[PDB]
Amino acid sequence: KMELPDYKQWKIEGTPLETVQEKLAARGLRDPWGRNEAWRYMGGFANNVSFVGALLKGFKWGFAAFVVAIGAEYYLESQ
Amino acid sequence: YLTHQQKVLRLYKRALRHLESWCIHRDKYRYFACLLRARFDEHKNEKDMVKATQLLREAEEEFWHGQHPQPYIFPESPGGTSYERYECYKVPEWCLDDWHPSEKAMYPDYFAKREQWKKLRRESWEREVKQLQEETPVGGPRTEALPPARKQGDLPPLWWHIVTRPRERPM
Amino acid sequence: PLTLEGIKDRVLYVLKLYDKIDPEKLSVNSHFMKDLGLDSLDQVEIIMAMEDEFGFEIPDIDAEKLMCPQEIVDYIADKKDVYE
Amino acid sequence: PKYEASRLSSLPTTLDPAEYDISSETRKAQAERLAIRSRLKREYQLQYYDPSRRGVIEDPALVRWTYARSANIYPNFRPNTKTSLLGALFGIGPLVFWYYVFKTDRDRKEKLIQEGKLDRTFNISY
Amino acid sequence: AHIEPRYRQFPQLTRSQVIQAEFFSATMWFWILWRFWHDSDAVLGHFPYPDPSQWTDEELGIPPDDE
Amino acid sequence: MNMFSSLSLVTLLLLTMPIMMMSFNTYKPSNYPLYVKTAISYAFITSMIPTMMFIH
Amino acid sequence: KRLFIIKPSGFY
Amino acid sequence: ITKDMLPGPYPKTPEERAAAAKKYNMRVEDYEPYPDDGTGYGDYPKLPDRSQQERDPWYDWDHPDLRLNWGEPMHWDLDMYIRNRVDTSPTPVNWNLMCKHLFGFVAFMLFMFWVGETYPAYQPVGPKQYPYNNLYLERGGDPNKEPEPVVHYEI
Amino acid sequence: GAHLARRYLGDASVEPDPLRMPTFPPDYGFPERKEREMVATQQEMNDAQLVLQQRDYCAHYLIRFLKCKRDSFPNFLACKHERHDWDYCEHLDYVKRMKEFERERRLLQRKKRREQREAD
Amino acid sequence: SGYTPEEKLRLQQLRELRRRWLKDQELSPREPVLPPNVIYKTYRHSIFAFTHVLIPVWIIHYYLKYHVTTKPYTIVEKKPRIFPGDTILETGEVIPPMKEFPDQ
Amino acid sequence: SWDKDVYPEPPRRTPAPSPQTSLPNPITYLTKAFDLLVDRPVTLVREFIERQHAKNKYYYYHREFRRVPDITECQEKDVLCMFEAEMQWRRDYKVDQEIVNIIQERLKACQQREGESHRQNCAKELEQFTQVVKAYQDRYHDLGAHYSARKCLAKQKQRMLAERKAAKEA
Amino acid sequence: MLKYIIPTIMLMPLTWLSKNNMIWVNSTAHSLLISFTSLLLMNQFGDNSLNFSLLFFSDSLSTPLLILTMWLLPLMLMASQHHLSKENLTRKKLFITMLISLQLFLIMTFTAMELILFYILFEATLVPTLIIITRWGNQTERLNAGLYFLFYTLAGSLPLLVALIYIQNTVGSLNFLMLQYWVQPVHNSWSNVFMWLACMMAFMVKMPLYGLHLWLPKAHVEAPIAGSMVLAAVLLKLGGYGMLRITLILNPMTDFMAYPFIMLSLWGMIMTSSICLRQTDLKSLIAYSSVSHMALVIVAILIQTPWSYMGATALMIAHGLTSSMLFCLANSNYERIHSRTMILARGLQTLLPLMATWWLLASLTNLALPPTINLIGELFVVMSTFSWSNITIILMGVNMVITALYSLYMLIMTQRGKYTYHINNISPSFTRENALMSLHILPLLLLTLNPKIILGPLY
Ligand SMILES: CCCCCCCCCCCCO[C@@H]1O[C@H](CO)[C@@H](O[C@H]2O[C@H](CO)[C@@H](O)[C@H](O)[C@H]2O)[C@H](O)[C@H]1O
Ligand SMILES: CCCCCCCCCCCCO[C@@H]1O[C@H](CO)[C@@H](O[C@H]2O[C@H](CO)[C@@H](O)[C@H](O)[C@H]2O)[C@H](O)[C@H]1O
Ligand SMILES: CCCCCCCCCCCCO[C@@H]1O[C@H](CO)[C@@H](O[C@H]2O[C@H](CO)[C@@H](O)[C@H](O)[C@H]2O)[C@H](O)[C@H]1O
Ligand SMILES: CCCCCCCCCCCCO[C@@H]1O[C@H](CO)[C@@H](O[C@H]2O[C@H](CO)[C@@H](O)[C@H](O)[C@H]2O)[C@H](O)[C@H]1O
Ligand SMILES: CCCCCCCCCCCCO[C@@H]1O[C@H](CO)[C@@H](O[C@H]2O[C@H](CO)[C@@H](O)[C@H](O)[C@H]2O)[C@H](O)[C@H]1O
Ligand SMILES: *C(=O)CCCCCCCCCCCCC
Repeated sequence: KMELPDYKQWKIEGTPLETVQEKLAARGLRDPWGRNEAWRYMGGFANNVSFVGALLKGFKWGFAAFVVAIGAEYYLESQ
Repeated sequence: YLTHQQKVLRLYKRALRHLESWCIHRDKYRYFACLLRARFDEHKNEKDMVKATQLLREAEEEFWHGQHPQPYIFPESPGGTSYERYECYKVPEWCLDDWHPSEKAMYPDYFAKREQWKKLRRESWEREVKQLQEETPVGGPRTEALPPARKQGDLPPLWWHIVTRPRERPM
Repeated sequence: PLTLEGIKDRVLYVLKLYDKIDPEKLSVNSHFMKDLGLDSLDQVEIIMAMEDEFGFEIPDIDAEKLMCPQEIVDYIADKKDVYE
Repeated sequence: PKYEASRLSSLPTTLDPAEYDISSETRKAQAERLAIRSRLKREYQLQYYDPSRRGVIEDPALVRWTYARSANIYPNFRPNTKTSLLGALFGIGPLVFWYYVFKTDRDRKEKLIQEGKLDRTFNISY
Repeated sequence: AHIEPRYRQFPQLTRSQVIQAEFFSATMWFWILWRFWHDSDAVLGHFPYPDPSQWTDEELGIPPDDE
Repeated sequence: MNMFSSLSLVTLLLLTMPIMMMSFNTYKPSNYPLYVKTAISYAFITSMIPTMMFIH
Repeated sequence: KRLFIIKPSGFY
Repeated sequence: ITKDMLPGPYPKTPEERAAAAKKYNMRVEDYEPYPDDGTGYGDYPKLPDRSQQERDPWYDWDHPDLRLNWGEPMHWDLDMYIRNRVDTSPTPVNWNLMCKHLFGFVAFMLFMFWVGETYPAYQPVGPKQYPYNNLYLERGGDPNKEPEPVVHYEI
Repeated sequence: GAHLARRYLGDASVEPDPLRMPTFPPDYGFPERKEREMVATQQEMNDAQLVLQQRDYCAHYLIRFLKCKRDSFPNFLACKHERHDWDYCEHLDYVKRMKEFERERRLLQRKKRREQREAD
Repeated sequence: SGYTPEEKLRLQQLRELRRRWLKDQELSPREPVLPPNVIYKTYRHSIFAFTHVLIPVWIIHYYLKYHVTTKPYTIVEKKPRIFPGDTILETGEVIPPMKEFPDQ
Repeated sequence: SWDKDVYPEPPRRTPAPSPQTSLPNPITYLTKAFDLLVDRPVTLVREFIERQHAKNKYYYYHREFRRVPDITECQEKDVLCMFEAEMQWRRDYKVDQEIVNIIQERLKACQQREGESHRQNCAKELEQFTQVVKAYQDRYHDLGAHYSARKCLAKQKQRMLAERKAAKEA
Repeated sequence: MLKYIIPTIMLMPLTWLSKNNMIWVNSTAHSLLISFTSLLLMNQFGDNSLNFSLLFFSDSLSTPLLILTMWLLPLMLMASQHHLSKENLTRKKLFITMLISLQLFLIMTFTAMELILFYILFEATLVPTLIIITRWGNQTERLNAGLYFLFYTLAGSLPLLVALIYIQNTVGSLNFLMLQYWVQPVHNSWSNVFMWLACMMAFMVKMPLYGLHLWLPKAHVEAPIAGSMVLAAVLLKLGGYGMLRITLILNPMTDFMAYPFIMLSLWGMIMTSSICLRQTDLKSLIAYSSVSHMALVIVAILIQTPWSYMGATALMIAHGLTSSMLFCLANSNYERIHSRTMILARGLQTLLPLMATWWLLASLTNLALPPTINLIGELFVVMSTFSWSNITIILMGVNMVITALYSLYMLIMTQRGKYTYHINNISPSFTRENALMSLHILPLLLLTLNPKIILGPLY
């Protein structure tokens, strides 16, 4: 009915879970549930914007339309 | 009424949940969940029970000091935001006996099957009572545990209100 | 909309992502203590992982009795009115 | 910093010194407490699950509670120093307090009206 | 349904929701920029605030100490 | 005046109509929520007319 | 599938 | 219910205490009546003054909403301790400390509002000036009288 | 703020009292001081139904703005020039109130400085 | 900590019954046995406007015109603002303009 | 419909449309639509109803009460005279309540009509309200729930006694 | 009044000569017809009351009380016929005869011209009421409730008889129209203080005044449903009607004699409102709610202002429908679970949806939601007591808060939460019960459209 993605693909390498495993390794400890969290750091969840990037969503096209809108205004006031 | 082991394991689970409430981020929680497991592991083999009780006693005082004043609660757990939310939709099964005949006529097949469940309940009651009588000590039951059906063709005593209870999402 | 097999698949999925369990020696009937060599602190963590997986709490009185994957599946199927 | 219990904030069980002094006498007491609860639970369940029962399972505990909260009070009342002082202070005291508050207020208002110093310019509804 | 749930993966998205969200985010930024181009006084100050310490004693009618 | 006052009262009266229909006169529970939602949207339009006259 | 909804009688 | 199964007077003798405990379905060691002042408690048990919120929510209570079992003795103030009313649950902060901080915060704010009232902020301007003798007629002044002129000069 | 520190922390005897100013005669140091002119008549502001707080020495600009707003409906983006004129008149009115505060402040300072002459 | 054999058996037996009960809540195909584009979007909106705007506004206007406004002070309007330079419809009066402003 | 002297209204001064925009006024077209869709059909229905009323003209009357001797002319305990004087006083009391209500309605109408200039422009109405409330208070205030002509007369005589005393000593 | 007295009397032969199975149909149908004709009493004049004869008169105070009285008889018959089903025929007809006789005494009581005639019918109401409580109540405590009810009433009423006979000797008449004109002021003396007390205490006990109210929670908890309805709806208002009339001849002594009773009432209403928050018996809670509401009426009557007398009249009528409706609501639960304990049956909204709606509407009128006539009456008393003394707003406002809390506590406890698991005999609401609730609430809310008819003579 539902197909679960293959479980072997969930690896902690390349994620901040790897950093934690190294901090715990220094002390002699190990994190046995790391792979159970890996999915949160992979795939479409891998890169998320910073807070400034969130506020600036749509700024590129808003700014583009602004320049055209004011460029047209200067053109009209020129005539 | 809880053994020493039960108390220690309940403290471990409770402390991990409050720890997760403080950490929030999964990687951070994994780091401190391992450090916390190490502390419980450092005294796992303590044998002098007087010493172990003192450790548990002190650990509960440390937990009280460091608990989250607003820990995460699963939504449907007691005190959660969805706790008891659907109780207003849970209607007991006996209400169906009072339906008007024209209401029952809308579900002929459901009510035929319901009539078989009531027949099963009626035919089984006297054996259920008898089994409880002959399995209960003279003074009375000393725990709330109930037995299973012994003979084939018997039903576990006092089953109706467990089996026919409302669904968790009744609508 | 859970099913009996969907619950089993996810219960075993979580256990296969636990480093203390050999994913090949894991069956629905494995006893966490007699068959897998875990202890009672490991058992608490397994139960906590199941609560996170399915998003609901298993009280300590009930949790302490679930000692194999199949019992976890049976417990979850019972609380969620899953009959298929 | 130790927990300080109050009337409206009980002492947590995990911090109770007696929750760890579970002796053979206390374990015996707990078993007896569970025995009563199980005995009552069985009595209730035999009626609750009875397929031929339609009605209300009367609870003597509930009957005793509502009876204790009304009918049983006067028979066990004794007029002594305690009940007389509370009766006098709480029953008579407020009536005297409010009599003087209103009597004083009304005497003042009446005196002002009788001297034309209370402003009733537009007061024609009473 | 038209959007099927996924297990441990980023959800399925539609074009309509992505484009509509972007258009309204861009409209917010166009509007702020357009409004600030014409109405910066509403943010920075409509009128100059004078320096009272630089008014002469003549215009304030302050007589000299010997009067 | 007559349009301003009439429309301001029709806004309020429009909002009560779905309540009165719950007296089963002309009642179609098929989509009561859509009926109520539509009544609000129409009331919003009728309330803008006297608002415009006040602004003017 | 569709499940019967236990309600009190609404006829009366 | 027979009269022997209803609350009675305060128990005087140990046999009465053992009988009262039985009637209330309690251990004679757990049974303790209210003090025998003239307040009318009789032999009704004195139970712990705890809210029903404090009871285990995972136990299979006969009355889950009340967290009561059938036949167990009800607290005298049960109706005050239902989960909709008085909660006695333990708090993360001590009750006494909680009162000090709430009262202290309120007292500080009230003090500072008196201070800010005695030393108001304002701008360095003179009064607003109005024409026509400070709008004497518009403010309702009597037309038949004459206000002292209010004159405003340029600056 | 600056003025508030001087009065509340510094010497309050040489700072204006906002609730009692002016305290010097309007012609003190001001030979032949003209009167403020009022362009709008009382009857004009009565028919315009100006809010009483709006019936000040800038009311003629407010009346002109209000008329434009009505006449330009539904174009609610017109009358910006008229709005600015009323706003500007109010700005000058405010600056005049700022000068009154500064005039009083300097006179109070002069008085104290003079009352040191009469005892030094 | 684990189910006793007797607890395991009872849970297994109750589990069978509960699942049979839940399966019995499913409706059969015939249940319930009930006793006996753009243009169509204009119609509903057209009939709705007629029965919920036009008819109510006919009733209100009739009520206001011929009952409410035939009684004193039932509908009282703030009198219109009159600005300098206006013309009165009732009389033809012309309000004079304001004085000449100083330049600013 | 109603007497304008009893319920006065100042003459209405509406400005003429003086647009300074090229955009059409949405209200003007809406005004025209309202007169066509709402006013005209409503007027036709009323005109039909007025036709039926014109066929069946009949009259009702405002009851007139002759004056009878008031309580001051009644002998003590003479219930037959006191009864007619008391009934007349009760009727006059109800009338005076409505006189105050008319004056209050005038005052409230003026306040709304005059807008922001109401404080200056409703002085005459506020004066008349002030005077009538004073007269009504003198007649009827403080009589109690069991009021009567006898108690009202007692109140007046007390007031006349005070006014005589003040006048004499002055 | 003969057009009402005689048809009321005819209900007795009607009930006794009916076929065995038609006693409820016939008595209910014709008592409803009598109620219909009662609307003819609305012919009231601005100045004069409606003075039929030397015995009977009706004014704006007695008219709404009459219409409430004649409306309640059919409602009482509907409410009673279920719990009386197993009673033998002759004893049913006797029960209906007591209800008819109570209506006969009541309509004559509210229209009697002469105060001594009023006294006799005022006192005759005790007999059928006492019989109804002690013969047809269910519990042992009904015998004690009858005695408390009887002797509390007679303790105050016998002094009233002496005072009234003394007044007739001194004045020469007890005719109320005569007293309006021959009344003389009451001077300060110890003789007049006790004359004042004898004239008022009988009515205070019936209201009941706080401190003399202990009989009332007994009488309700023990009375059958019809006894509770007329006790709450009408019989309490005998006291209010009595004071509204007799205070005419007690001025100006009421200026200061009222103080002890205003204090008892102002404080009493808060005490009895607080008591409702901890009541375990649903019928006892509703009974204590009546004490709190009638405390306002006592205050309103005692301060004697046009606004307070109008509020007192509206309050008496509004409380009559609300309180009687609440008893009927509580009784409908009692007929299923056979217990008055409030906490026994919970979550009933899940099981009886439409009945829960009647519970909500009765609660909202009890807490005086505007613009119900419950609120109109209470507000008018609040307005007039504020003029009496501004500080009363503190007590009146606090009582409004407490009234909401117990009104909704009763609603939440019984209707909401989870249903009791073992109570499995909650059968669907009968048509009879639903019709009974609507015949309370519908006229109550319809009166909001025309409040003047229940505002009394001072309107
Ligand atoms: C008077 C003018 C009023 C304002 C008018 C403003 C008009 C602006 C229209 C913007 C339409 C943009 O449309 C949307 O843009 C974003 C830009 O990141 C694209 O998004 C693109 O970058 C993001 C990451 O940064 C990812 O989703 C992906 O790499 C790509 O899709 C969308 O695929 C496209 O659908
Ligand atoms: C922008 C916000 C503007 C408003 C800011 C308001 C801040 C004012 C805070 C006032 C409250 C201070 O209240 C004060 O807290 C401290 C900290 O525990 C208490 O301190 C005391 O209790 C603690 C803990 O029991 C112990 O260390 C010791 O007994 C003592 O230090 C004081 O007994 C209490 O009086
Ligand atoms: C000279 C003065 C004498 C005055 C006498 C005036 C009344 C005379 C009445 C005579 C008839 C009495 O009628 C006798 O009693 C009752 C009432 O009708 C009848 O039987 C009754 O049964 C039930 C009540 O139990 C009812 O349906 C109904 O009241 C009637 O049918 C008897 O079958 C009849 O025999
Ligand atoms: C709320 C509804 C109540 C329903 C009550 C049902 C019972 C109805 C009883 C009807 C009684 C009618 O009683 C009779 O009516 C007729 C009208 O034809 C009146 O007839 C008279 O009325 C007036 C009297 O001033 C005159 O116009 C004229 O003398 C004559 O028309 C009689 O004076 C009256 O005796
Ligand atoms: C719930 C309980 C309610 C209790 C209410 C108690 C009210 C008490 C009212 C006190 C006023 C009684 O009435 C008052 O009695 C005194 C006597 O003492 C009378 O006094 C009379 O005889 C004395 C002689 O001693 C003369 O001096 C005096 O001139 C004369 O008036 C007054 O005429 C009267 O004003
Ligand atoms: C100068 O133009 C005035 C601007 C107002 C500044 C506000 C200063 C806030 C200081 C805190 C208040 C403390 C109470 C005395």
